[PDB]
Amino acid sequence: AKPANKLVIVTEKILLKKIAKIIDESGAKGYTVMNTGGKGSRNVRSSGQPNTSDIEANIKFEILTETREMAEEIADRVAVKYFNDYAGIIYICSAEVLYGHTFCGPEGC
Amino acid sequence: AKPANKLVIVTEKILLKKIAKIIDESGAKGYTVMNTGGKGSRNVRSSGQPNTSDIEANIKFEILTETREMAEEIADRVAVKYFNDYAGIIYICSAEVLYGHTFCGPEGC
Amino acid sequence: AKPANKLVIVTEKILLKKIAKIIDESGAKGYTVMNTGGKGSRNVRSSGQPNTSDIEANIKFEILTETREMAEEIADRVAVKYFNDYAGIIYICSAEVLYGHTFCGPEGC
Amino acid sequence: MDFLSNFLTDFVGQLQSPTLAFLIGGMVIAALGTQLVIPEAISTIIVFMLLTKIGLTGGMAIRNSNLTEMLLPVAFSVILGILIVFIARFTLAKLPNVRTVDALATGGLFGAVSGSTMAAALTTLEESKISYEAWAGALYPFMDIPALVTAIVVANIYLNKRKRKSARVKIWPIIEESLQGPALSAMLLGLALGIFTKPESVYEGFYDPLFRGLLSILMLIMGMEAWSRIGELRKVAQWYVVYSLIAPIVHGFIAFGLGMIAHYATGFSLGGVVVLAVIAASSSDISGPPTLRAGIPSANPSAYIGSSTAIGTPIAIGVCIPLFIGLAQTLGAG
Amino acid sequence: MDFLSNFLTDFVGQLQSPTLAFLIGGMVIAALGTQLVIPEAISTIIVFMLLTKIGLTGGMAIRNSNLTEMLLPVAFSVILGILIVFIARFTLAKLPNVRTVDALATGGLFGAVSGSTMAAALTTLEESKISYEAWAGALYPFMDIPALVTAIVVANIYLNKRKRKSARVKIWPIIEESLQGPALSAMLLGLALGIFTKPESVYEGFYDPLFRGLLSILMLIMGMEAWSRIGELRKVAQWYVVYSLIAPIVHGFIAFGLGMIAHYATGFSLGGVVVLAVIAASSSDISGPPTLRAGIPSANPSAYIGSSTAIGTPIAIGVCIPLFIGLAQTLGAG
Amino acid sequence: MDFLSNFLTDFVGQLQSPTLAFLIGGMVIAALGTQLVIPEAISTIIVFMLLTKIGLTGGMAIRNSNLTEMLLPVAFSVILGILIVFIARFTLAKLPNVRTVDALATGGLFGAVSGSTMAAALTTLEESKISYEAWAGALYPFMDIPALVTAIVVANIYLNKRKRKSARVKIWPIIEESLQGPALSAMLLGLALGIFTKPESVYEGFYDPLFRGLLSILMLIMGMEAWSRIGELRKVAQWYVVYSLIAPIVHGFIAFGLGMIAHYATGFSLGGVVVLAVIAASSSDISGPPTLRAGIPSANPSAYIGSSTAIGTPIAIGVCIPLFIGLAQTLGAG
Ligand SMILES: Nc1ncnc2c1ncn2[C@@H]1O[C@H](COP(=O)(O)O)[C@@H](O)[C@H]1O
Ligand SMILES: Nc1ncnc2c1ncn2[C@@H]1O[C@H](COP(=O)(O)O)[C@@H](O)[C@H]1O
Ligand SMILES: Nc1ncnc2c1ncn2[C@@H]1O[C@H](COP(=O)(O)O)[C@@H](O)[C@H]1O
Ligand code: NA
Ligand code: NA
Ligand code: NA
Repeated sequence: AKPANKLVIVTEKILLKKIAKIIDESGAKGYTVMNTGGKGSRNVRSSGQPNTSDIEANIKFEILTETREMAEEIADRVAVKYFNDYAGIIYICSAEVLYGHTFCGPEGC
Repeated sequence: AKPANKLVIVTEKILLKKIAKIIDESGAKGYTVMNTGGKGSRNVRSSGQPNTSDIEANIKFEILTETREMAEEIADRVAVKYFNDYAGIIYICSAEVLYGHTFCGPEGC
Repeated sequence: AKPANKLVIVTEKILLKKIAKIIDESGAKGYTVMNTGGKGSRNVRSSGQPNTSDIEANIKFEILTETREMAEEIADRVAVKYFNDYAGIIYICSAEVLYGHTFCGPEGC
Repeated sequence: MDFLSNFLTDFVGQLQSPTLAFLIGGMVIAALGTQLVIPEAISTIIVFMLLTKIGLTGGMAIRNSNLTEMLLPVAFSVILGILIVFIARFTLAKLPNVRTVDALATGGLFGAVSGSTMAAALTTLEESKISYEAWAGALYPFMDIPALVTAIVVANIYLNKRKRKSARVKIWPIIEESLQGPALSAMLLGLALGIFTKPESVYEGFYDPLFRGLLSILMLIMGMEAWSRIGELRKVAQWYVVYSLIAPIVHGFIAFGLGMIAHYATGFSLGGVVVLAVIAASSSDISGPPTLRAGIPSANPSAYIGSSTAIGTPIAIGVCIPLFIGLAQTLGAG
Repeated sequence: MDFLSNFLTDFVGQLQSPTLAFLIGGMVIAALGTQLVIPEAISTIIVFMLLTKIGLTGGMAIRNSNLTEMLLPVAFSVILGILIVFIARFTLAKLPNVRTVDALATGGLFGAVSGSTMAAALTTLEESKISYEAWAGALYPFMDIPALVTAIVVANIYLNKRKRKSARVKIWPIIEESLQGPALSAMLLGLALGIFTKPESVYEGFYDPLFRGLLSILMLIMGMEAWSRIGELRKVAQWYVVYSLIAPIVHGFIAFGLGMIAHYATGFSLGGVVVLAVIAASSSDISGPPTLRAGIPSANPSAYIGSSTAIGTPIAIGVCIPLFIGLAQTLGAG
Repeated sequence: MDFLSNFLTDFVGQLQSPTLAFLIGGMVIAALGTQLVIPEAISTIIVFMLLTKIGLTGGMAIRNSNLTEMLLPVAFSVILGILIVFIARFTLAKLPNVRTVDALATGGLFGAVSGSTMAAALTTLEESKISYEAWAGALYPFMDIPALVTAIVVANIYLNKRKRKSARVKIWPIIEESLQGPALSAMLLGLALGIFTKPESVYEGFYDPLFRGLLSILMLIMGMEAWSRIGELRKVAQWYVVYSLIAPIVHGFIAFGLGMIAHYATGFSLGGVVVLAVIAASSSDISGPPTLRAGIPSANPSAYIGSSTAIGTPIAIGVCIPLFIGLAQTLGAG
């Protein structure tokens, strides 16, 4: 049970490739993204398809980082670069990674 | 990193607008809903469309509240009103909101 | 608020029925699965449908167990059986289940 | 007399036809496994654009016709839809182990009308060359809306006098929520575009050619959606299997003869009587169980969904559409 | 002179036709609620395979024709698409409470073209028996790409001299991101398959028959997508309602006469002039607002999306397609 | 002798036709970016209702025909599907840097067939006016099921004697899981509805008209799904590029002549020999993958998916469908 930090970024859908570049360049081992819907008083959501078929219009990243200082390095290069003009929220939870290869190493957790 | 509480409500799909009224009236800054599937020994799920195309038949709210007493105010007006006849589960996790405007304020977190 | 443990399994999509057998046999009260997308340096994802329409190609279980020793019993019968040949990551978070019937009991939480 | 003769040779010819062949073909494969699934995006655009065709062919033949003829069949369906839920309140609910809240919700769905069992009749009426009345497709909202609203009111007037008297329903947001739902606002759009505009270049060319084809995809879904609930009414008592197997036969006989008053009073089509029967015998299972779950939350959803999907809709199409075509083909012209 | 005569009897005949009847039919039901929704998987294969037809019918009639005739209309659209955003920079932006960054983004969307307002014109041109030029569908990428790129450059050359001088745009990844997007790579595929291959067995049989039918499903989406943003331009100032209601009329007049230089210089179709007008008078709202949100992030999305969806596209189809068909039917042959 | 003459003028006419033009048209746009995507709900109802047509046209011409003629071609495919995986076990696996577990899984997919590569042959056989046998579409089950099951058994009988002897497969749940999967239970439904019922009013009108049209949408997906795996077999050794480029040519020659025993023994169609060759020269890439990953989990999915999608299916359609039509058009009638 290697202790980790679950960074969660919940932003607009059109930032799918752009924040995934920030995650890959920061040195995180990977991410998990899913399509969500929400309500946050900045609700416009261009998104590419028409509005009435936008049952889900946000995306939710979940990045498990080994150290706290990497999770606030990812979260800072997003909120400076995109959240002054786009929607979003970022929060850190705690987690203990039990299994996995790129996060434990060959020795295990 | 303003400390918050992630309220999670996992209920049937047909309560999408009804619980979103309870969240908006309680004074929460917003929610995040997504379509999930599950198994809980109360599995019927009318849902509007036919049954065989119900790969996902639940919905999962995630409400970040500033105080614990608001998250149990949202969770109480749902379980009294709907969970005596509908399916559902509610749980609180802990989180530290890093960025966001409606949750931090103009001063930041 | 009965204290629980949120076991999260994020694996390939083709293990939907196979890990759901492991969850049902272990004595957990239920699970919550959703379709996600990701990136983890083991990215192939056969998945049954063609590749270009694989916006989401992973699945994400969330199992709330009453005790820690059940959550590591579920997580061990998956990583031994499937993660030597398939993709995946498992982690435990903490949660306090407020409401629900199969998890609280008739006396409540 | 000549009715068992022109049923048994009509039940076979129904079973050869693809509007029933894919229904029992869909139950057979779903009984054998079949990870085949028709996705939700395809099933939505097939329930739409099948009811838009029913709306457009009803709206075109309602503007060039005197709408005095409509007065008897649209009043004989409002009466009949309220009548079905009271039949279930005095016949189904009076069995030893059955709840009144469930029996009102089971009879609430059989009063209503599904577009699957309905569009299966509109093809079979013009496959056996019986000239039906074209606006009879617009008779769908009547005996769909008064049947679901007289199951929510009656279940609350039962449930009030059990805890207030023994141990209030806002009548408009029930019927302005079922009206602007899908599969009904698809047809009301199709009506208003037929009365007012002239969509004859898109009806013959898109909505009429692939109507009988998309119906067969939709009948395949309803067969698979019937086997998925066949293990659900083995959770409630055995009288629901008896009700859902006999009530399509009973509700259509007191729809046929109650609609035989028409074309004796005002000129009605006699191929519209069998359309008015198959709509009375059919039971809702897509637009129905969203309501009677927000309206009647204390009911058992395994009791009313499991009766109108598993046994209600295959019997309303298998042994009920040829039961009333042949009876209309015997009693008069076909 | 004869133009108000052949507008008012042409506006009614437009409004009876299903390419506008489902648009106002889609706004009426969406104003009344309607949990009817056309899913995203159906809306994608309808925007594809409607622009593949426009591509295939443009690519077939571009290989057997001398492509000297194309030189004036594909240059009169590059000039015109750059012209629209400068009109909004010197007319719309010079109002009391309006930002320059928003007014360049509103004029950026009107400069572009939308395949919904375009394919509605290609049916109505051959419904009123006006022989239009078949490669005019391939004029879509011009006055879509130079209009969006001259709204991002001009908004940055405004926003640079506000913080650098008062208190750099890479020109290629703007136009190689809008080019290989959906609804444009669907048509460029349709062009190259018409120039090089012979898809005449799949064009007549799949892409041509259900073109006018799928257009009606697509016009229904655009009506519902117009009512969903009608409450969004009540958040910005009242001059956007004036701009989006007059600029389809103004931008098409200086497209018609600017395209009347053709068939006086090189032989052009005169049913292609009205196609070149409806493409100039229509504003983009599906492929557009992905750009001008990654390109101009400091703009208000409620100001430019709410003007080109709610008021831009219904007026470009309601009062602008019959405005230029009749004007082309008066001035010359029809 | 006359075979290079009637290939090179047949390879061009194949490449002009939309059943190959959209395949290379789909690889060209996907090589250039293109955020165009055909969604999963559309791709499912196109693989269904293309194999339902193949099932219905096979089931109709199997009830009015003596089924003695079927005995040789349905036995020459069971033999051949087992034969392909042993060819890969003694040719592909015996290279310097290649694993036996991967080479059995690559030959396991080439053994199996692909509805996309088979639907492309059934149109091209009746585009060049060659009367093929109609039940040859019902030959999809054979040489799909014995080829995938003799790659899982043989890979386990290799992997047992590596750790048990050097350092048990339940034969039924392999073939009752591939049988009731999608794209095969779509066709077995289409067979049983053709043998038993009479769906001739829905076949000619829905399943036959938009067959060649939906095939072109499906060939566009397979081109984009070929470029998405072209960077995946640059992760495994270079002998997979040699295998996947030659084995469609080799496996069809020992399918043609092995099927030339038919119409010398029992009366076979000779346009069914070329159907039996393409069904033998094609790979899985959609149904094959799900299996041989639950059955052979220790294999490299980049080695067998990257060979049957990227190089297997474009060569089986580009240089293999005209290779065997012309060889059947030379050797006999066409
Ligand atoms: N307090 C909150 N709890 C959960 N999700 C939120 C909260 N505030 C904002 N969000 C989500 O953050 C995204 C952007 O919201 P905003 O930027 O506040 O408009 C949307 O997906 C919201 O649902
Ligand atoms: N122990 C649990 N862990 C995770 N999800 C659960 C659990 N129990 C119930 N659920 C979810 O709660 C919803 C309702 O279940 P129930 O009300 O118990 O039938 C379904 O989406 C279940 O998947
Ligand atoms: N550090 C991480 N954070 C979040 N998700 C991850 C992480 N590592 C792997 N995953 C997810 O785990 C699944 C399998 O990745 P892998 O097995 O590492 O290829 C994919 O869905 C990834 O997105
Ligand atoms: Na009824
Ligand atoms: Na324009
Ligand atoms: Na093969």
